[PDB]
Amino acid sequence: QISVRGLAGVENVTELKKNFNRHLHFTLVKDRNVATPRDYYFALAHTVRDHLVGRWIRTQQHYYEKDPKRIYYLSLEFYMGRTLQNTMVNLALENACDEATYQLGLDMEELEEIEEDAGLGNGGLGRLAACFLDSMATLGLAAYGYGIRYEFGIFNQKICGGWQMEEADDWLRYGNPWEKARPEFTLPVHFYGRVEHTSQGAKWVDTQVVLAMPYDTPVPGYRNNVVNTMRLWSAKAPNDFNLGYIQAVLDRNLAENISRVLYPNDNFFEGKELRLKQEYFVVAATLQDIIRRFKSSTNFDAFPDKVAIQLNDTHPSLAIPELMRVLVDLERLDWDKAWEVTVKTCAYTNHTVLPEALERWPVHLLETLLPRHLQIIYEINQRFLNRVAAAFPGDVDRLRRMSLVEEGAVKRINMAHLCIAGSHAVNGVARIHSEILKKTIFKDFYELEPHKFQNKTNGITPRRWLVLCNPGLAEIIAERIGEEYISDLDQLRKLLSYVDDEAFIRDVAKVKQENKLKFAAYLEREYKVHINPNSLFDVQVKRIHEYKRQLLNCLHVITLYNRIKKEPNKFVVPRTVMIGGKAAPGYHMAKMIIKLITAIGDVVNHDPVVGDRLRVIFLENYRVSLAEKVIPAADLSEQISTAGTEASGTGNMKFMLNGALTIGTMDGANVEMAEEAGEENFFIFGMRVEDVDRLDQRGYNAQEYYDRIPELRQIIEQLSSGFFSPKQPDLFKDIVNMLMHHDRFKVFADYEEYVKCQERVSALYKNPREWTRMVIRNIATSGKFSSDRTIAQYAREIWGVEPSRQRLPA
Amino acid sequence: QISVRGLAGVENVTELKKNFNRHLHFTLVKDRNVATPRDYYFALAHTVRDHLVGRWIRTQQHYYEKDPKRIYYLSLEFYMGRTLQNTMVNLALENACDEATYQLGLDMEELEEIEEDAGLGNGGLGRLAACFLDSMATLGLAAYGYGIRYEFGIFNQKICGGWQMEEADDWLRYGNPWEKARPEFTLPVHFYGRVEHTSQGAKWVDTQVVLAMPYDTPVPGYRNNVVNTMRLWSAKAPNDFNLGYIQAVLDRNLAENISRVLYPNDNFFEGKELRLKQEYFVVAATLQDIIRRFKSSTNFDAFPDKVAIQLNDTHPSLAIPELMRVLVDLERLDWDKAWEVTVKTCAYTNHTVLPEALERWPVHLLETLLPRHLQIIYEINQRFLNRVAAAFPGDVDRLRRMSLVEEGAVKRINMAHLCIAGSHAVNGVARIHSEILKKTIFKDFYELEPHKFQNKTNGITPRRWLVLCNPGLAEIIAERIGEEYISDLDQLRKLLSYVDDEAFIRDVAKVKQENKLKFAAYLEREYKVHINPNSLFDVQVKRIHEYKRQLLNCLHVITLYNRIKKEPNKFVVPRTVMIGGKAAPGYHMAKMIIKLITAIGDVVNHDPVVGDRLRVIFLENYRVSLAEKVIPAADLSEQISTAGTEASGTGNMKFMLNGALTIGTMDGANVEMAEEAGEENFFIFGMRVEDVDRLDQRGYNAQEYYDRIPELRQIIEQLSSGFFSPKQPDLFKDIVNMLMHHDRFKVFADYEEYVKCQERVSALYKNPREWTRMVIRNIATSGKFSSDRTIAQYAREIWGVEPSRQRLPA
Ligand SMILES: C#Cc1cn([C@@H]2O[C@H](CO)[C@@H](O)[C@H](O)[C@H]2O)c(=O)[nH]c1=O
Ligand SMILES: C#Cc1cn([C@@H]2O[C@H](CO)[C@@H](O)[C@H](O)[C@H]2O)c(=O)[nH]c1=O
Repeated sequence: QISVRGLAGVENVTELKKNFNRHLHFTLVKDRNVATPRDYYFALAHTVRDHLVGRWIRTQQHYYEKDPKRIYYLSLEFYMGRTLQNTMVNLALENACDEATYQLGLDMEELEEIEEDAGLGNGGLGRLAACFLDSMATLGLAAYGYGIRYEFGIFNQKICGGWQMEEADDWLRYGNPWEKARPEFTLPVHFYGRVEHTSQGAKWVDTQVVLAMPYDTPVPGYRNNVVNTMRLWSAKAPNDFNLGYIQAVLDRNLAENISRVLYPNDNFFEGKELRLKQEYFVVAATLQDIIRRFKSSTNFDAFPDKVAIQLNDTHPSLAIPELMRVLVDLERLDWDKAWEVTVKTCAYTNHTVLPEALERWPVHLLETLLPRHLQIIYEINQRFLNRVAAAFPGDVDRLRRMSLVEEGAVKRINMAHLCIAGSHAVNGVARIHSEILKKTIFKDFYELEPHKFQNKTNGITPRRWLVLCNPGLAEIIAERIGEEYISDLDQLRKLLSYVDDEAFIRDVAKVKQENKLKFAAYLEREYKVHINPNSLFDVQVKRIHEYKRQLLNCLHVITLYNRIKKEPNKFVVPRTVMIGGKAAPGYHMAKMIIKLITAIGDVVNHDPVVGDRLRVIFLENYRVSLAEKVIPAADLSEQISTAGTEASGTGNMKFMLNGALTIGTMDGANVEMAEEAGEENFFIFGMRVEDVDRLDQRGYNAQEYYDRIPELRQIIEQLSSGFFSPKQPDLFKDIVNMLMHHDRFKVFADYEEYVKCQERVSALYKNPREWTRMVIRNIATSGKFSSDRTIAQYAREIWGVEPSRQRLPA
Repeated sequence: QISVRGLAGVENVTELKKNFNRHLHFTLVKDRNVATPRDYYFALAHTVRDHLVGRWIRTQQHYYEKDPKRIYYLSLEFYMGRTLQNTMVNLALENACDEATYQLGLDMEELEEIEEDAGLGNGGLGRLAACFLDSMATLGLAAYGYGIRYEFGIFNQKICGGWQMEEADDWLRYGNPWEKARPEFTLPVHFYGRVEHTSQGAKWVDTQVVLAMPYDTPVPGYRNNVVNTMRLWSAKAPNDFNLGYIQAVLDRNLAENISRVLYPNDNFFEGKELRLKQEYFVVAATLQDIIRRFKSSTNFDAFPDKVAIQLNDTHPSLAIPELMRVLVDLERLDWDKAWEVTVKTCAYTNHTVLPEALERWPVHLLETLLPRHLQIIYEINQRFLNRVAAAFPGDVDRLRRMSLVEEGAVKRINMAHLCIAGSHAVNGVARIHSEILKKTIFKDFYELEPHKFQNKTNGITPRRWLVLCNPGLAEIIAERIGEEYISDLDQLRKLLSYVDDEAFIRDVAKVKQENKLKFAAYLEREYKVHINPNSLFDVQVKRIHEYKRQLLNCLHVITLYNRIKKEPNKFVVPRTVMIGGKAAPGYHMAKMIIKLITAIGDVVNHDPVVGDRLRVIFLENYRVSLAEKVIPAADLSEQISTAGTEASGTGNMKFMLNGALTIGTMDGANVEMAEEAGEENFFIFGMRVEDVDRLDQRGYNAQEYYDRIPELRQIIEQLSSGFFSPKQPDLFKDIVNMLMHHDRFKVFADYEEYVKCQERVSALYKNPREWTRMVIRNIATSGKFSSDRTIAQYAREIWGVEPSRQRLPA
């Protein structure tokens, strides 16, 4: 039907239909009289999976003949979402499958909705690892993602009486057609034990053993016939485990618990033993697999020429002392040579400067769990601090700031300091975030080794985040400029010549309106919720966290409502304010923010005086597949973190690519986006990083703002006196207290500029044609934010390998 | 190659090869350069499985159109062994697969050895359920076996320093190609809670819920295109389970533990809570599935016309009060009508008279776990005892003997009494065992309801237990009489006309010698063990239990050794004495017996004076696939339980069918076997049941035998003084003590007749031609012991349905 969806050849369509019927019979053991839509989903998934396999085997065979340098991306998170449509997109099968299933009397979109998300991540750091895998495959790199196959991913969020409830995300319940278990490549991982010193060096003994069993999932490049591997480890007890006979068998659960469940905190460190086991487990299994693959290519000098390991934040930072352990204890390399190899192999990406998000593990934990790694870490530390001492003689304070060991209450290991010492490259994830690292938290390290520090601004894949979720837009774009932009997103610049083209203006706006109607209807079907699709769709979707300032958005919504109640018969641009995202289970403030949002909707949505001029909707269970629906439907993207706190953001990029305009602070990647599109085509407001620093030197006093802004004082008194909670007038006193006395994120300080910037958005929205022309200028300069650009810079500037756009043979 | 293995058609062979290559590529995602023999096994299994599926769908469709009465066989055990060769046998695919794999350069026998046994049973009661499923399918009955999918089956037994060690049987580790998960038919099962009485009757509330998820395994009939279903339940937590968030997710293991592991006690009751949960779980899930299937055929009068439920011992006896619960509480039938339906639906098979093997559950357990079922059981009891009182007025002792509630220390429920009250038919499993039930433990019930009591002598399937494991013998038989005997085992009688036929005599003995060489070599390959294949293969294989009297066998072995040491230069018929079987983990006496056996082998096998005239081998890890190898190789079958204690035995039947002669007591089915072949063609010795009773009245005094039999006293002094345990002279004092002071099974009493009967066996073995003619007379009268005969009598005499040998269309 639409051209970017590929060819529906007579031969291909006939083949698909017969393979579909074959899997329904032989794989699912069903016939058409008894098959449910779920059976039909599976028959289609197995049919599409069959097309991957030849390419998968051929790709891994090619890497074996050519022996290129291999890239290993280690992450505790891979937030993959659904796989069926993505695989059709990259194989150019979408129109053929659509034709084939329509001929069998099925609606392929209905079947797509049955697939569970693979929710193996929390938010932007896990989704970044997913876009990156897609980009590495599209650029033909010999790349493997390594992680943990969690049996339960991020929880499903239900809202009850306006509060978040969590329920287990049992995503494997019906099976997962995309993974292949590889029980034959199972590997042991050791925990506890003790260290013995021999004349022959150290030996780690009396350990408990857990087995790591791999499951491989294919990752197709965009039409290049490349299929790389995502290898995820599952924990298994050994068979003589303990071996009541009955209790000994039931206790095998203790081992297997390692891979049971994703820790749901995001941008917040919890120093729990089970989380540390998961970190060491992924690292110990992955490095044996790497060294094995390297040996089947004695001489470890060539290791860094044949291997790169990229650490996704500090979560796999144990790779560094584990590599040393293997090289020194097992392979008997001397320390200095082992260290040289390690540093040249590893690189570290940082994704935060929030102090609560930094991993600092108690020494007593590492001592019991990983006694040999703590000894290695002490030694790394001693030699590193001898280099600091030589470079800055007498600077005893620098010695204590830079140490890997933090002195104090409980001694801890600063995992970020360890990564910087044992990596040849450290990067931040947006230009302002990388500059902040050099000037504040890693300033001492930068002074020591300036050449290690780099920037790699984040990106998103344009396959998932345009072609897949917004085919209407990808299509009016390809009509004018062809299809090559899908893997060369810079070509979108050519659209700047269409900014005054009347046909284009109208098509861009027609596509948005269609996305809006489709999403308005999804809301009613799947949630009985009623919206005006003519309203401006004002959307803030991301994890709930105080730094993201969903609370500033709430204050704006209450101001708009109060203004209406004051002058009811005045005209206002109608809005649908949608806010969604999950809160970590013990992050009390974040759960209270969810409750506030729904409590506002309760008042605002049933006030007859408002009518349909204002609606506040909490979008439940926000996750990758929900992103794919709401993002194409949005007009306005809320990116309103306090300057200096959103390291990059990526949701911001998705919205820009999909024809929403952005209201935001000069934070993270928002700075580079404004610079690409021009500041006149973005709605920037609020303190810059400099302004935040100046307010901190003086002292932030929220009372000052409350005293000087009568619209703000009114909202606070409404919150305090029970206006939004009539049956429990003091429900929101923790929120008021925090805003009044300990707001780390200065919500009041940005309030006036934010409300005034929102009036400018409403003014532009009144003029459809100039709103759309500014939209065009955003889409057209979104090219820099493709993850293919990001990954080509990692390849060239960190990994030392060349991307490639050439097809492997079909 | 051999004719009972079917046709190797050019078309069929070409098809198999291409389907094999297809599964290797698309299913296993491998190519020939990297595939291991395990990959090859799986590609062949998937290829054979594909031939089942059309027949499976067609069979279940046929039962839906025809609506026959359905038979439900409820067992906690299905001891299935391997499936690949069995499926080839019943589909007539064996020679074609053999040809196909040979053409691909593979040895199909080597691939067969890779498959794990499905070890979902302990011994004869679980294996009986497996032979029965095969027979129900071959006779075309609409039959479903229902059980539990244990994640760990019976443990793997290793021997270390002569002691049994147990290790977990992780049989699912590589996946199971034969099962299909059916997550869409998942059902809730309730535990704990409390009972509320309403005006509308009773209600069971505040329960914890566990989900039962079914996995279906196909069960092919012998060349009739029938494929029935074995449906096994797996335990799953619900998703809001509890729902630390992390602890709540990890605690889902508590629910799932129900289906984790098979209880490894056999013929011994352990009253553990987890075992009771497993019993109720299988029963509650199965009956909802039955009632569902019955409704999709309001009027429960026709329920017994459309449903039979067969209870395999008392393990699923909760079916009776669960059926009442459903009918009374949920369907609102009145009690009397519900009771009529129940009794007409259920039938109970007993498999023991050992008091330690009878289930008697503590009331306090049922009270907490299943409060409504205990109330139902009290009510059943009260009404049943009102009928006893009316029939035997004033007989207060009869009232207390017959009650379902046993008074005492802890009140218990006698589950056997409940089964008899709520079933229309009770059967024992061999004629002497059924007579014993009527005369001793169920005598009171028989007097009340004589018409309930029946016999159904056990049998074994001739597909697994002749065609599959002994193709050489099935082939020389089919040459003379054709192939029809495979599903009409009575036809073996025709072989009696070949008893003096010289060609036949020689072929029967050639087949045995070949089985013996093949097994001698298996011992060296897989176990470095060295045997004389010219020796008489004297084999005792079965679970270790005092009633089976592996100890009597040991005494005979020590007597033979002592006789050799006394007259070393005398001629003796050389023997290989093989004993194997598993001991339950806390059955201390049984583990000591294993240690004794290996300790005897240690002495006997390295005494140079013995040479290779005597060898004692402990066969490790005895299980269905090991049975299939040793049984065709045996000359002499040891069936030596104390008269009145082996309810039937089935291993005895396997050996008879495979050309071993039997030495045995007049116990269980041995009585009917001797009667079929003629007593002159069996080696019967020892007390009859009558002799055992007479000795019990007088009092058994083992000292008397020790005092009067100098060969027996010598063995005892050897045991006591440390002859078989030099480094720990008192290792065996518990065994001596038991034999001397508390032998429930009278091992000494049968000792003299046993040793003398063994001299007669050795005398016959000296004359190959008359040994073989007596072999022929055994094989030829083994027909009655086919499970098709057993199942045709259940069908006609209990279930009220007619067997059928007709093919469904291909
Ligand atoms: C440490 C750390 C973390 C960083 N990020 C996100 O990582 C994303 C990809 O770099 C950034 O765009 C975003 O600014 C940042 O908050 C997370 O989503 N979770 C974290 O725990
Ligand atoms: C109760 C009970 C049991 C009975 N049988 C066996 O059940 C077999 C099949 O009926 C009999 O042949 C054999 O004599 C008997 O011991 C078992 O193997 N285990 C038991 O727990």
